[PDB]
Amino acid sequence: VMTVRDFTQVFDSYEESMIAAKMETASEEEEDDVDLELRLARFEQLISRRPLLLNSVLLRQNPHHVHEWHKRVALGRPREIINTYTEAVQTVDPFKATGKPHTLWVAFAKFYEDNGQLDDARVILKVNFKQ
Amino acid sequence: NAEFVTQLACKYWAPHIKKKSPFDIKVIEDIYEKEIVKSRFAIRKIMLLEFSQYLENYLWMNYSPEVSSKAYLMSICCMVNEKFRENVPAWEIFKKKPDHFPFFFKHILKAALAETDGEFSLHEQTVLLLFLDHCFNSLEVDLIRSQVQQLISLPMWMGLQLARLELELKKTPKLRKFWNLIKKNDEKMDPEAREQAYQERRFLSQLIQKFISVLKSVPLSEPVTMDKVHYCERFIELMIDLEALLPTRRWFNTILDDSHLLVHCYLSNLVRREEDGHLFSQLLDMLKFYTGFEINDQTGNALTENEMTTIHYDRITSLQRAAFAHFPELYDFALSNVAEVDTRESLVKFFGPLSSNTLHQVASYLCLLPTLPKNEDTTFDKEFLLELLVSRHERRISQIQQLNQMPLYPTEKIIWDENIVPTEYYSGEGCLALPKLNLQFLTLHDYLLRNFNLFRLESTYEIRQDIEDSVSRMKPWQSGGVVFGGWARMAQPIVAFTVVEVAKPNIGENWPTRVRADVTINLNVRDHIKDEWEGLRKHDVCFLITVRPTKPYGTKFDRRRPFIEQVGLVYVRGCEIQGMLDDKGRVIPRPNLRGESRTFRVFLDPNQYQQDMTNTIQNGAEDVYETFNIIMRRKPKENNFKAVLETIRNLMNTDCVVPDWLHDIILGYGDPSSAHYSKMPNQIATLDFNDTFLSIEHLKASFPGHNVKVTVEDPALQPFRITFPVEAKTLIVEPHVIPNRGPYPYNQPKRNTIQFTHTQIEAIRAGMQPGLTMVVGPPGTGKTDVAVQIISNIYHNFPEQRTLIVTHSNQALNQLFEKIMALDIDERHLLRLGHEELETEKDFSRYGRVNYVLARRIELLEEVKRLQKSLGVPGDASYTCETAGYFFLYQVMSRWEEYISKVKNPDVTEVSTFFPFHEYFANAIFKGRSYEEDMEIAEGCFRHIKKIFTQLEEFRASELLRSGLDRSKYLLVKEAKIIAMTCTHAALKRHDLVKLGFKYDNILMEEAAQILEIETFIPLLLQNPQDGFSRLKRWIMIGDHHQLPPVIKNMAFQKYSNMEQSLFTRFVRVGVPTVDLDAQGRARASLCNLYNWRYKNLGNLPHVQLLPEFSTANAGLLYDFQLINVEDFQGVGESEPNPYFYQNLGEAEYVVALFMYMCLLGYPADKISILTTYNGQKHLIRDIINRRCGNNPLIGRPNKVTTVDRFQGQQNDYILLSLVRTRAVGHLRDVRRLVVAMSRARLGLYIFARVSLFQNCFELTPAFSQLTARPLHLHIIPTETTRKNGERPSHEVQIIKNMPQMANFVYNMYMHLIQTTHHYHQ
RNA sequence: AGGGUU
Repeated sequence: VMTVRDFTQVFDSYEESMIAAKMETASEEEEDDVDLELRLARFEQLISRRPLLLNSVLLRQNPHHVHEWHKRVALGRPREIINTYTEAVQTVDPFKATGKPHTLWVAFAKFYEDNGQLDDARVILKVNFKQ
Repeated sequence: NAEFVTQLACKYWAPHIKKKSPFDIKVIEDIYEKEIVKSRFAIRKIMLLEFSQYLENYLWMNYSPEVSSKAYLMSICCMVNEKFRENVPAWEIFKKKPDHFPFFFKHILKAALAETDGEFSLHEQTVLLLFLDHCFNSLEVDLIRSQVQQLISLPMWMGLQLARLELELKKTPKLRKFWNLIKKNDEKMDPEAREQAYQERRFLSQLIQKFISVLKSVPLSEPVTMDKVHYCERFIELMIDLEALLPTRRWFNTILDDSHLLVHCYLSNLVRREEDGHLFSQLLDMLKFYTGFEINDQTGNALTENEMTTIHYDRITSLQRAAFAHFPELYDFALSNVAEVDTRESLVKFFGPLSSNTLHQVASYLCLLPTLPKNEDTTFDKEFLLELLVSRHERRISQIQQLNQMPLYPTEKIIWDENIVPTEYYSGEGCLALPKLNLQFLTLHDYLLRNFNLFRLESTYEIRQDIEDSVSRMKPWQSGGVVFGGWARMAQPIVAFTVVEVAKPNIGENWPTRVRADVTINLNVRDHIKDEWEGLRKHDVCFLITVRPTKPYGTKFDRRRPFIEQVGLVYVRGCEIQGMLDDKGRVIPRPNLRGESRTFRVFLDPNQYQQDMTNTIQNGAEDVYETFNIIMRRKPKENNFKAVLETIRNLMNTDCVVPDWLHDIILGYGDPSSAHYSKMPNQIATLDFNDTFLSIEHLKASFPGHNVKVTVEDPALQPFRITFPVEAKTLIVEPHVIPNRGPYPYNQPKRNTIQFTHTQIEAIRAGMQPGLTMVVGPPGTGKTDVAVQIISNIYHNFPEQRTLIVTHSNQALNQLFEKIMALDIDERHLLRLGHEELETEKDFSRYGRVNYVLARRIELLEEVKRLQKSLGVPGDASYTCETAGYFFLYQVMSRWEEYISKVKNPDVTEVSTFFPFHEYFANAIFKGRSYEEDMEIAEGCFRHIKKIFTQLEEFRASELLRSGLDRSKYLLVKEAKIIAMTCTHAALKRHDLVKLGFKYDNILMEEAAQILEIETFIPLLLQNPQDGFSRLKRWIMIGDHHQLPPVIKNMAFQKYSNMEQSLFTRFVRVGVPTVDLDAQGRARASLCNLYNWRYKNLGNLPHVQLLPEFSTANAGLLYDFQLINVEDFQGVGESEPNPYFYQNLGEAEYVVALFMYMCLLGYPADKISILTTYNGQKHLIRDIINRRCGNNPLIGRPNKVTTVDRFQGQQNDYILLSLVRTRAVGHLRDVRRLVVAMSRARLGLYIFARVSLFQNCFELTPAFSQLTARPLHLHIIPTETTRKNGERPSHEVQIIKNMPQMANFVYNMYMHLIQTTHHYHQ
């Protein structure tokens, strides 16, 4: 049982082996689920791997895991679009994603950049709710 | 007017009428208007005309431009269409006289485009649609292809909108030069040829416009004529076929897109009609699949995921470019993220608020519509314009994601839908929403999906039938509860049902990874039924059924009436048994459970579960899984559908790595000969043919066109190696000596005894080489001997290349292993897989092989002990495989190496003096003649000893693996070199085999033309790829496409989809070169004539030509075969006591009487088998056998009384055949059924039929023209053997002119034998 | 219709 974990460290030392390792982690995943987050920090074989990372993010209520999952998805334009969609669907917080898109949307020449910037500004803009 | 059409036939064109009236155009005009049109194109009328050979004998051979008319054109198309409906060759007469076909074809085109409701009615133009569909589906016919080319080539693009054409030429700049070249060559044309060319180039695009206007004429709710519906249906069928074939798709796909047909269709009133447009909708979904199919139109390659994404990204990008530059009201919308903008939802949000004019303008900038002139309003609907832009740009899910969301079980919404699950009553007049099998497929996904869906539909239909049979028997009645008035063997009331697990989805999926449930039944039944229900095992599929009965208690059920209303059918769901629970709550030395309650844990389809849950949560639908009150089981052998579908899905999911030299041929395009051994780059120059040739004379005779040169001149020195060139007709033959295997002469190898013909040799030669080898083996041409010789040659030439053998039946496997046993193949290298009565002398199952190894290990370890003692080594302990290995290296190899050091590094005497193993071989050495001889004798002794230790090293695994299952795994993965199974087993076990790491290099198949397409493909992938490539080195297929095809339970799937077509047959049709075995050895030459006309040069082997047993006549019968005319008996010919249960009392009684006659003559009753083409007649002949023979001592029983279809691969000395039919020819018109029927007899064939009916059938003529060359009245010789086939008999020949005369004769003959003899069995 | 050591 321990041997599989030992093998995983060997896989960690190192594509198919990555599949065996990711399967070894997804076999269920506590701190290990966060570690998959490390896999998102490193590499994702396919949207499916990214989807699994997203599932882990969904599983943990706290915000950072979800942010990491979104990042994994991006790593270009399609990934950025997916991140934007997630932000639109996500009502959790505007700060982590705010800065992300800012630097992410600095590789665009025209229209969408000015228009995109305007859209970002629009998104940014009892008691507190009334204000 | 059946007497009218028939009298006309007799006068003007019928076969077997010496002199006919000359051609008269008015006959064609009269028949079309008064018989075909007036009867509303009645199928029976059209059948009669077609069967009477109207097309071949009247229509086409008298067709010319000067006589061509509407009636003439339509009549030809009706006949061709009917031939397709009946699955008989449709194009032969056109191929015979091709001269006027181009004129005819062009005018079919004109007629198809004729103004709606004009000269041609909509039905008539539907007939033309179907005819043209057949044409496009028949481009393999040169005559048809040469006409269709101009309709579907690049020049057809002049039908494109001018802006779209330019867009495409800019997209693929290399296209423009070819476009220019076309325009140039067009200049060289005279004005009429140019006009004809332009009309042909525009045909399909103009046909689309005609369809669109027909479609628009369909009202939303007001009554609609069925002719409009059916026209639209057949049109989409045509679109699908054009789109699903690359040569027709290549340029037409762009044309279809430019027309926006698909958007028109999805917004149409017709699809909105829930009943009328249902079939149209399902056909539409198929078309949508292909218009968006993942293939590059120009390269023909499948599109990657990246390429798909790029295509979608580029579309959005160009839409945003146009948005930014020219749209102000929607300018803010352009600035949107491409992903956010792309979903259907986002696109509707952005373009939905815009005006019709603006959307038209947007579309125009994308070259989708012509420019909207300034200040003009668009003529298009806003919903059209919106759906045009939205559907074009929205996100699409891939074909794989689409497949992975399909439930593997049919629901109540599928099982009774006869558009996709037709009954056996399907006439072929309407079309179905089904895939078609012909020659080509777009990609592997297309190929696999067509087979997936076709397999899926038939299984669902079978399941529905089973449910109807078992649920009806239960008699569900109202009590608002249900009470069951009857009981069923295969279905039980559910006592309890509970979903017990809904597992979380895997990453990238929206369905639970696993859904399980507990279902309880109360086995208050007969112990036989209790046992069967307890006989359920893991992976068994059951169906969960919900009835809410409609009838009060006691209400009679009528099976003729709609089943669903009869029992109140509400839901059907599938499930798969995990296991029965025991009284400790464990999923099942099986226990004896107490009481009558039983609970099974089952798997539910997770996709179906999610859909049902989604439906419940979103739409308030009731929870289906709280309603089940019936569970139905099935026969295990008929219930593998779910496993097969899963395997196919897995294959689609994997990279499907087949050999690169196979991929194109499998898909049916490219050079059909490119996998022949002569074209393989890795063709082997020198091969050891071992024991293939019996002598150098046999070898020389085996290669007629070659010059044989032997490496040794001495005729006494002439196994053989043969080297093939790369003058070039020269073969270099090297005789060589089999290495001595020890001092026991009985350990010399078994040898082949079959003197293979030069053709059989070509097959064996091909099978030994890399690549695709296809062998066509007519009845009795030695398919099995060819097979085992190939297997043997591969075994010896390439040790540790593993061979996979796949057949259709266990009988073929029995035959292969029987012949394998007579050859030099070690039985430790043999393995047979299966889910069976042992029929071979040895047991090659996992069980038999584990047992052999265990018993052989014991004997060999005892030899090691004897060797130890003969060497004077002390030690009382027995050896294991482990210590035997140590012993070999330490005691045996050492002694041998020392010995070789002395005598091979030199007298005859020292070979024997220093030989280290004299005492061990005392029970068996040297001759003292020459060094070379005795040295090799010594070498052979060492090989003998080494073989003992080689085996023990292989057998060590049985010491490391205790269980029989692990031991069998070792044999399967490692030890066996020859592994055999049925295609059925291969399909079921593929998953387990891949998981085990099963590996193999070569595949040989038998009965290949009896195996379904997809079940032929699956055995190619029972292993993982190796370094990115398939390990497969050889593919040998042996079969006969001129005999019967795979069995399709519901023949509607054959009629519409050609689902019976094997891969073997498709490959022959595609043009893959075949080796055609040409000499049969099991039947008389005279009998062989009845079917050898069907094959290429099929003659007879010498022993058939020369042995007395084939020239000895059949006692009491003048002829060795006869066709016997049987008229009516008591006013009846064919009869039908139950629907489709065809019988013929006159024929049956005659057949039985003949069987009795033969028995009373002293025939071995077992050497006679009785065959017929219908099950109804089979039971009737059996009925008469029991009621006329009964307890008769003088009369035995025939070996079998069965149908021709159930007698495939079987034979007897004498066959009595009843053809039954008197009204219509029926399924014997299939020449393959004919050939099988003509070849079941070794020595005697006697056929009883209404001769006139079958004589009139054109396809059956080559057989029946031979059969009617002899009398149609049975010639008997009742006082009779050693009489020869040709010699005039030395007895009286009496002629029986009918059945009653025969039944009289046999009665009198028997009553004379009862008085004069008395036999005694008790 | 399937087998193993402080």
